Amino acid sequence: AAPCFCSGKPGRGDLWILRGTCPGGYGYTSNCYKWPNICCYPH
Repeated sequence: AAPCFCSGKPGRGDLWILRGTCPGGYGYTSNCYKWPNICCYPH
């Protein structure tokens, strides 16, 4: 997914869209949000 970096975490984040939420069960738990979209961690 996107090499989008996040706040507090260098490296990358998966770029998700204006979902304000990530699929809880695909593997995420930790995520950063920047409306109107989101990039999801761990990564």
